[PDB]
Amino acid sequence: MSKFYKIWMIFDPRRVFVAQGVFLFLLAVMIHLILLSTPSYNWLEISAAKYNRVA
Amino acid sequence: MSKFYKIWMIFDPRRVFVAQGVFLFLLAVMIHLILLSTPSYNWLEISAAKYNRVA
Amino acid sequence: MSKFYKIWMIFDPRRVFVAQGVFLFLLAVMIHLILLSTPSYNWLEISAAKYNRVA
Amino acid sequence: MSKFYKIWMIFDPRRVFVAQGVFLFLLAVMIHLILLSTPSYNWLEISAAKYNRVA
Amino acid sequence: MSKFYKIWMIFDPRRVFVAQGVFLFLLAVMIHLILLSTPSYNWLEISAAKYNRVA
Amino acid sequence: MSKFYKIWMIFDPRRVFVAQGVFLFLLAVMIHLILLSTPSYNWLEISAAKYNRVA
Amino acid sequence: FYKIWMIFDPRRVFVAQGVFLFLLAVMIHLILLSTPSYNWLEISAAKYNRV
Amino acid sequence: ALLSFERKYRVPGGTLVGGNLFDFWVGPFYVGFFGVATFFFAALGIILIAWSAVLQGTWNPQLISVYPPALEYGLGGAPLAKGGLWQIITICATGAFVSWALREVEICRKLGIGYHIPFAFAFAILAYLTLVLFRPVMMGAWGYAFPYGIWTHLDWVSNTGYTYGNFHYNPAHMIAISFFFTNALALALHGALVLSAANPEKGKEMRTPDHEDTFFRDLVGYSIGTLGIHRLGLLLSLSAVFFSALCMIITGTIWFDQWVDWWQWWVKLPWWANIPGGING
Amino acid sequence: EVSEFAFRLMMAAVIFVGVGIMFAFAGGHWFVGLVVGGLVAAFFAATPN
Amino acid sequence: LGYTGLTDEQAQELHSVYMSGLWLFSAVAIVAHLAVYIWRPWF
Amino acid sequence: LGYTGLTDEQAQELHSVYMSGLWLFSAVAIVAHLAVYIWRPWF
Amino acid sequence: LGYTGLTDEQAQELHSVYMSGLWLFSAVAIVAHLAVYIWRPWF
Amino acid sequence: GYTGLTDEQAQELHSVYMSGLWLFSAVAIVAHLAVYIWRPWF
Amino acid sequence: GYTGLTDEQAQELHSVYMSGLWLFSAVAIVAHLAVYIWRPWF
Amino acid sequence: GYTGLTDEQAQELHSVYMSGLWLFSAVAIVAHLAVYIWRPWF
Amino acid sequence: TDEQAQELHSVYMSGLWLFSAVAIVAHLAVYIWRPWF
Amino acid sequence: AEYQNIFSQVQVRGPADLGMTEDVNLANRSGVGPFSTLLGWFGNAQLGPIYLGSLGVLSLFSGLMWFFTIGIWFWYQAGWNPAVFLRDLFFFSLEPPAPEYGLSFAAPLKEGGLWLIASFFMFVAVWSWWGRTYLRAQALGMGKHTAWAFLSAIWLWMVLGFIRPILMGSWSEAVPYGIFSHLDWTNNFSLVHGNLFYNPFHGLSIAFLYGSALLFAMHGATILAVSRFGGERELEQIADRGTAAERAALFWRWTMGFNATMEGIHRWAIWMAVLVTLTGGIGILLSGTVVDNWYVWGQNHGMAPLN
Ligand code: BCL
Ligand code: BCL
Ligand SMILES: CC[C@H]1c2cc3[nH]c4c(c3C)C(=O)[C@H](C(=O)OC)c4c3nc(cc4[nH]c(cc(n2)[C@@H]1C)c(C(C)=O)c4C)[C@@H](C)[C@@H]3CCC(=O)OC/C=C(\C)CCC[C@H](C)CCC[C@H](C)CCCC(C)C
Ligand SMILES: CC[C@H]1c2cc3[nH]c4c(c3C)C(=O)[C@H](C(=O)OC)c4c3nc(cc4[nH]c(cc(n2)[C@@H]1C)c(C(C)=O)c4C)[C@@H](C)[C@@H]3CCC(=O)OC/C=C(\C)CCC[C@H](C)CCC[C@H](C)CCCC(C)C
Ligand SMILES: COC1=C(OC)C(=O)C(C/C=C(\C)CC/C=C(\C)CC/C=C(\C)CC/C=C(\C)CC/C=C(\C)CC/C=C(\C)CC/C=C(\C)CC/C=C(\C)CC/C=C(\C)CCC=C(C)C)=C(C)C1=O
Ligand SMILES: CCCCCCCCCCCCCCCC(=O)OC[C@H](CO[C@H]1O[C@H](CS(=O)(=O)O)[C@@H](O)[C@H](O)[C@H]1O)OC(=O)CCCCCCCCCCCCCCC
Ligand SMILES: COC(C)(C)CCC/C(C)=C/C=C/C(C)=C/C=C/C(C)=C/C=C/C=C(C)/C=C/C=C(\C)CC/C=C(\C)CCC=C(C)C
Ligand SMILES: COC(C)(C)CCC/C(C)=C/C=C/C(C)=C/C=C/C(C)=C/C=C/C=C(C)/C=C/C=C(\C)CC/C=C(\C)CCC=C(C)C
Ligand SMILES: COC(C)(C)CCC/C(C)=C/C=C/C(C)=C/C=C/C(C)=C/C=C/C=C(C)/C=C/C=C(\C)CC/C=C(\C)CCC=C(C)C
Ligand SMILES: COC(C)(C)CCC/C(C)=C/C=C/C(C)=C/C=C/C(C)=C/C=C/C=C(C)/C=C/C=C(\C)CC/C=C(\C)CCC=C(C)C
Ligand SMILES: COC(C)(C)CCC/C(C)=C/C=C/C(C)=C/C=C/C(C)=C/C=C/C=C(C)/C=C/C=C(\C)CC/C=C(\C)CCC=C(C)C
Ligand SMILES: COC(C)(C)CCC/C(C)=C/C=C/C(C)=C/C=C/C(C)=C/C=C\C=C(C)\C=C\C=C(/C)CC/C=C(\C)CCC=C(C)C
Ligand SMILES: [Fe+3]
Repeated sequence: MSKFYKIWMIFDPRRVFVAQGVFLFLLAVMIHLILLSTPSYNWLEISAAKYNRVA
Repeated sequence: MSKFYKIWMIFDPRRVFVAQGVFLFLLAVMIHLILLSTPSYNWLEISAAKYNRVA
Repeated sequence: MSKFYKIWMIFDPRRVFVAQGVFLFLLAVMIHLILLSTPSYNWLEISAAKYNRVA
Repeated sequence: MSKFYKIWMIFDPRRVFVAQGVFLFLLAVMIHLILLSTPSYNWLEISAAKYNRVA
Repeated sequence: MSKFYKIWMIFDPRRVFVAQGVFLFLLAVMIHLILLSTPSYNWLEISAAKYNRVA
Repeated sequence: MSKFYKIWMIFDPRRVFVAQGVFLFLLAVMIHLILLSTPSYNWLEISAAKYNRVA
Repeated sequence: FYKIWMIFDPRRVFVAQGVFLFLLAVMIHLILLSTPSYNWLEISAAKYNRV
Repeated sequence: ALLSFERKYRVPGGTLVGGNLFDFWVGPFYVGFFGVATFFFAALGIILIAWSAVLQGTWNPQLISVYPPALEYGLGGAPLAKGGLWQIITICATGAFVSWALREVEICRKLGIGYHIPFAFAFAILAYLTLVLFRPVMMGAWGYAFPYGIWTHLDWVSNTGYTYGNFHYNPAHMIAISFFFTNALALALHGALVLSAANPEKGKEMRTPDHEDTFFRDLVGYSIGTLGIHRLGLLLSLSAVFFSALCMIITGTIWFDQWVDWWQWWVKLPWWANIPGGING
Repeated sequence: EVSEFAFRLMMAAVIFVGVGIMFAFAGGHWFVGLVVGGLVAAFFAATPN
Repeated sequence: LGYTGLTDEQAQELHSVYMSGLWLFSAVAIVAHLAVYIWRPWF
Repeated sequence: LGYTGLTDEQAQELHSVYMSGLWLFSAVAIVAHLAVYIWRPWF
Repeated sequence: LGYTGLTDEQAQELHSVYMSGLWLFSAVAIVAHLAVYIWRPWF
Repeated sequence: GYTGLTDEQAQELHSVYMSGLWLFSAVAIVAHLAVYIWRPWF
Repeated sequence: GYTGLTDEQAQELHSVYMSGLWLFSAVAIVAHLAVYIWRPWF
Repeated sequence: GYTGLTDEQAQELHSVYMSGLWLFSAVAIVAHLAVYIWRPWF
Repeated sequence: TDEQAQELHSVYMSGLWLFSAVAIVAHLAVYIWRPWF
Repeated sequence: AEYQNIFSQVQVRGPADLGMTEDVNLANRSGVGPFSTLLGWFGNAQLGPIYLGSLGVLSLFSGLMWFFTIGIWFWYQAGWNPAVFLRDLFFFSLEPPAPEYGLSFAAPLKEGGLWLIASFFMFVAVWSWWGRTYLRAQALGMGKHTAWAFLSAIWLWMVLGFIRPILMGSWSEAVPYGIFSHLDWTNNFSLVHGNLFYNPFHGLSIAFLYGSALLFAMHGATILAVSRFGGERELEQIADRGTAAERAALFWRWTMGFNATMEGIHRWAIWMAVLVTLTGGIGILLSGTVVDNWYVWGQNHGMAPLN
């Protein structure tokens, strides 16, 4: 738990930083798209009903 | 946190600023197009109904 | 804000003026095309109705 | 604004005059195309009704 | 048990940690997708029923 | 049976250990997929009935 | 027949044997599973009235 | 008559059959054993086409058409006027094309060059034999072959294609098209790049292959190189013809329905077949 | 004489068929065979001695 | 000082001519827009 | 002094004219938006 | 230093201009979100 | 080590990285709380 | 030694790898317990 | 031999591998028993 | 080598025998479990 | 069996190669990319560097916006569902305006407005790539053959998406952006115009398309066959004819009775490929504007039998 820092002696931070950056974005977008496609969790279609904007 | 600026020792800021600019613009364009596709949030249609600009 | 001028110490001025010119052109055409594609804001079809021209 | 001329030490007039000459021509043709495609503004077709040369 | 660490004298940890990262992520993705495919475990579809959120 | 250690003189341990790792994963996953393919051992659908989760 | 380990490199010979013998054994199990009469998983479902 | 450098290469030998019996030239053309064979089959096949025009009763070369036997004849012989001429001309075409490849092998031997050219030509022969021989024999009738006629063989392409709906949906046909289009792209680029170096701006020196590498790296960030481009142009051409032959040998032998219906296997994969929305939901 | 790469390709084409039948049976669809048999065999093919 | 190798005075000469060409072009452009508006308003 | 070879003064010279151009372009755009809003509000 | 060639002094100043851009951009984004929310709440 | 970094550099580097991760994790934890309050998934 | 790792380097590096494995696998067990409390599969 | 391993290295590496095989197979045996208690397949 | 091929052939044969023994058990066991002749 | 020179036996890697300078504005050229050992078996291993500059940025940004505009329409047609997006990926389609809208820009965004927006970004991307292909040659003092060759492909593409829709009077004549939908368009085009096989310029275009596979097979096989004499170094064979060029010439002269040169075979190559899309573009431009039924036109011009 203390020695974890030695991982940066193994991997070039440039590569790791870009790789985790792309990973987090593509994961986050995937989840939001799963939610927008889920009718019980699409916040845009929820608030449309809650405020009777459907008319 | 105070050492975050040492990122510019790792990445050429010309490449980061170019990459960040196109990331932000594509993200913003996608969100606006999502809302225009969303009937309850298409501001161009909302005003059209508010002012009877069709029929 | 007083040191935003240091952008020109890191980016070549021609590349910036070209990249920003290119951007503003494509954006401006896109919005005019979005409005022509919007029945309530197409100024040519609006005036055609307003003056009983063929529309 | 009084130093808008300073651009010519940055950009070559041969490049700029050609690039702008191509741009303005295509913009002009694009607009005449848009209007000729619009029945309310096709000046040849308007004249056909105004002088009853049609039929 | 005492000698399993000699695996690092055989496999270079860079290649191991990349291969392990891919392996573990894709395995987690398999299991969550199997559960989302499973009516008794699709947590979003379960929550929808439990809170009456559909129709 | 004592001389089975001789295998490591002939086959490179890296190129064997990779082959074993891939092999064991494939065999395990194949069996789990076969078990899920039979209702007799699909532990998700056994559980669904047992706990009355779809009714 | 011990000449054969001189005739062909035993690395190639074991790569052949190990994979082929596994794929033969697999093939035998997978055909038996396609039978009604010897599929053990689906016979056991009958004995213990599981399905 | 000779090219000014040609004489030093006109040595004896390299013939596969016939030794020196046919090891001579006729103008520019090398003869050899297979040159005799080639000319015989070529002349016979051409002359039987002209005779088929007499039987058909047209002299317009665009209407001349030699049809294969009807399906009632199976793989047996037909009357000459009613499919039997097509069968002999198919023998002559095969004899001519194969003899021509073998004559190229002899010319390769006499010049000491690699055999890449006759090997590449053998792919075209196999695509021909797929359409006139292997697939008709699989389907059981010479009438599934195409007719020898400038426009009537396009009717065969049309009628064969529309038997399976839109033929664009044959997945091997899609791959063949991708190689055909990519080959034509690469031939345009390769011709242009070599010419742009040998023919620079007026007054400039000839450019080097370093400029050729530089132009494409500047343009697209990669350059396959002088040797890579000729490997690519060969393999793109041969891949196009391999996947063309493959797309037809499966058509009407293992696939019978509308090719568009094949693509439903992806749509109906069970993890997403039922998910609402999209085009297929 | 069969090269190491040749022997690799010769043997990879076996694994392709074998792993393919294994996973087409296990995954219940021939596409699972084709994907897994493709990945495993191509990995084997790419790594000759 | 600069990329093109124009002098600061050559820049001013060329700019003074360029701007005059722009003003002559846009002057005609206004007259055309006003004429079309008088002929057939688009608003 | 930076990557570009421009000095700290050249970078201030060019920035002063860039902002002169930005503020003019955005001022005209602001006027264009206000005219269109008065003509035909989108809110 | 590091991998680029920027120093500690150079990087620590550049970062302050970058963050001045971040907060300014973010502040306008907050105003935009709040204005849209007051106009049309999405929760 | 095959990044060439001294140990001192790797310790320095890790302190910044983890402080970023703690900040990112904190925002995520609040975001899940707000969404769970708004609309529980359990 | 194919990787060039000395015995002390391998005995060090393994200790940190194991520390991460135990941490990760522990968190996984907590997750399994919670989801079992939510919805037992066995 | 093709790998250049000493008799020491070949016997050492084998003894570690065999402890891997035994440990893996021992847990597998237990995993089978755990399921056999629940649902015998004969 | 010729002597190394003697050694390997013995080892491979001893394993090849050891595998055979397990199948000679397993067919008997499955014949007991559900005879197929 | 012998070596055929189709894959390399040994790879050597030197330093990175930065390439010629000439009048290239070297500030606009990137660093060199990584080497690929996989590509090195077939061609060069080095990736990069690449030249950007002004027409580069214009082309890459407009091309990104074209691609992004189609992608978002596909994500919308998928209903934002990442599974449906991958199921129906080849079935999504951004269709042009409906016929009633003619050439007017008044079509709604869902009924063809996004197709015009997408098509505008494609127009700028392709034409700015053409000027980039001209100027990269100019900076190296090379001939403009590559830019004039690319203009022949642009001609067909312009006919398909721009010129013929204008001459037919509606954007509904243009090609939809989609994998199967441009195939459905291609099939439907031939049916509406009465079998495109009987278009003589479609016949010509196919002759040059087959000829391009014929000729590149011949040329690629020829150069590999003489590569044992350094025949792949074609510019030095043009400047200083070696035995490679003579053996290549005598193979074809003895085979078919005539031959090319090392410079002149690349003129056959460029024209064989250029004529594909030149004659193609004419054949499409005539379809519907001049001939609405090519089979009946074929009957009147002695290439199909009369009824
Ligand atoms: C009704 C049918 C019966 C039954 C009837 C039989 C019968 C009858 C027999 C078996 C046999 C076996 N069955 Mg069965 N079987 C049943 C159900 C199962 C189930 C299950 C999920 O239900 C499983 C997992 C098994 C598994 C097994 C294996 C233990 C064994 C075959 C091994 C083999 O050929 O390996 C492959 C063989 C090889 C030589 C290759 C080894 C591996 C290769 C080399 C891959 C790489 C390894 C890696 C690199 C390590 C290298 C080592 C080096 C020395 C370093 N059975 C049911 C209950 N089973 C057979 C047996 O006992 O064989 C001995 C047999 O005859
Ligand atoms: C049922 C279908 C119809 C049919 C309908 C059509 C139609 C319709 C057309 C053709 C056309 C063609 N047909 Mg036909 N065709 C049929 C039967 C055939 C058969 C056959 C064996 O039966 C063959 C071999 C052909 C062959 C051909 C080609 C000769 C020709 C296309 C040339 C070309 O290069 O296009 C491919 C090249 C292009 C489209 C040019 C592209 C250039 C642009 C600039 C590229 C931009 C790239 C973009 C920005 C993406 C960039 C990505 C990068 C990664 C950055 N057809 C039948 C009868 N055919 C075309 C033609 O010319 O007809 C005369 C045409 O329009
Ligand atoms: C495999 C990749 C491509 C390829 C390669 C290729 N072709 C080749 C070569 C190579 C490498 C040669 O070396 C060889 C050659 O010498 O080229 C000049 C050849 C060649 N490719 C030819 C043509 C050709 N290649 C084609 C295609 C292709 N060739 C492929 C796309 C096509 C078509 C339609 O796609 C044609 C028409 C010739 C120029 C030549 C072979 C010449 C030959 O065989 O000569 C001996 C025969 C004669 C002179 C006449 C024979 C007459 C017949 C006996 C009677 C006619 C029968 C025929 C069936 C009638 C058809 C009527 C049509 C209207 C249907
Ligand atoms: C003469 C006829 C043949 C022909 C010729 C031909 N084509 C040509 C040329 C020639 C001579 C060129 O010089 C030119 C070329 O450059 O070739 C390498 C080209 C070309 N032919 C092409 C394609 C092509 N040619 C074809 C056909 C043909 N080309 C004919 C067979 C076909 C088909 C269907 O048959 C296709 C698809 C291209 C490879 C190229 C033209 C490239 C072009 O115009 O591109 C415009 C688009 C872009 C520049 C970018 C698109 C988007 C990318 C994803 C980039 C994104 C970058 C961005 C910064 C990313 C940011 C991401 C953020 C999230 C971070
Ligand atoms: C790098 O650079 C390279 C070059 O170069 C340096 C090149 O060039 C080329 C080649 C490429 C080009 C030049 C580009 C142009 C070519 C194409 C685009 C491809 C298409 C080509 C064609 C359409 C031409 C095809 C020509 C054919 C098919 C041949 C036509 C001629 C005949 C039918 C006759 C052939 C002659 C034969 C077989 C032998 C004849 C003689 C006998 C049989 C012996 C009998 C005769 C006698 C004994 C005595 C004489 C009697 C006579 C004459 C009559 C009586 C004979 C009887 C038998 C009765 C390439 C690729 C290249 O990579
Ligand atoms: C010392 C030597 C002793 C030799 C002893 C005698 C051996 C004779 C047997 C030879 C065995 C192999 C024959 C081929 C296979 C077979 O059984 O076929 C029998 C079928 C008959 O099928 C018939 O029956 C078919 C069904 S079936 O196959 O019977 O099930 C049916 O589909 C078809 O319509 C019908 O016609 O006929 C053929 O397949 C046709 C052979 C064609 C050969 C000449 C081709 C000429 C036409 C133009 C093409 C030219 C190509 C030129 C290439 C260079
Ligand atoms: C779609 O999902 C399903 C429905 C299928 C469910 C399953 C999905 C699934 C399997 C999800 C898995 C998610 C995982 C594995 C997430 C992991 C996330 C990680 C690894 C996040 C890490 C974030 C780290 C951050 C934000 C770090 C930032 C660091 C910063 C800002 C500082 C960087 C350091 C420096 C600048 C160094 C300076 C010092 C020197 C010496 C130069
Ligand atoms: C689908 O989505 C929608 C389209 C609906 C919404 C998208 C929303 C979105 C993401 C918008 C983004 C907007 C942004 C980021 C806009 C930024 C604008 C800026 C920074 C504009 C700056 C403009 C500056 C100008 C025009 C001028 C500079 C002038 C200078 C430097 C002086 C020198 C120039 C000359 C002397 C001119 C010479 C003459 C010519 C012709 C070049
Ligand atoms: C509808 O929603 C979806 C379905 C699409 C889901 C979307 C959910 C999702 C995953 C969203 C993700 C959003 C993310 C990750 C956004 C991140 C935004 C960031 C990182 C923004 C950063 C902005 C920074 C700015 C504006 C900085 C500007 C800096 C400037 C102007 C100055 C630059 C510095 C200098 C000039 C240096 C000068 C000094 C020297 C010494 C040279
Ligand atoms: C439906 O059922 C299924 C089909 C899904 C059944 C699937 C059945 C199946 C085959 C499952 C297989 C599961 C397996 C094999 C799982 C294995 C998991 C493992 C081994 C996980 C290991 C994780 C290790 C971790 C998280 C280690 C982290 C290490 C860290 C953080 C330390 C890094 C730093 C250093 C080593 C320091 C470097 C030192 C120096 C000296 C430079
Ligand atoms: C009906 O269903 C089916 C079709 C599946 C029926 C069954 C089909 C069938 C034929 C199944 C066959 C199964 C077989 C062949 C299973 C074999 C399993 C094996 C080979 C298991 C072996 C496991 C070995 C392990 C886990 C070894 C681990 C070794 C370790 C951890 C240490 C490695 C050594 C070192 C690190 C030391 C290095 C030393 C030095 C000096 C550097
Ligand atoms: C992963 O998700 C992301 C969103 C990140 C990316 C998704 C990327 C994706 C799925 C992209 C899909 C792209 C596809 C399938 C593209 C297909 C393109 C095809 C097959 C095109 C075929 C033919 C196109 C032609 C012939 C187009 C010609 C266009 C011309 C000539 C331009 C003419 C210009 C106009 C009509 C516009 C006139 C307008 C004005 C203002 C004058
Ligand atoms: Fe060449």
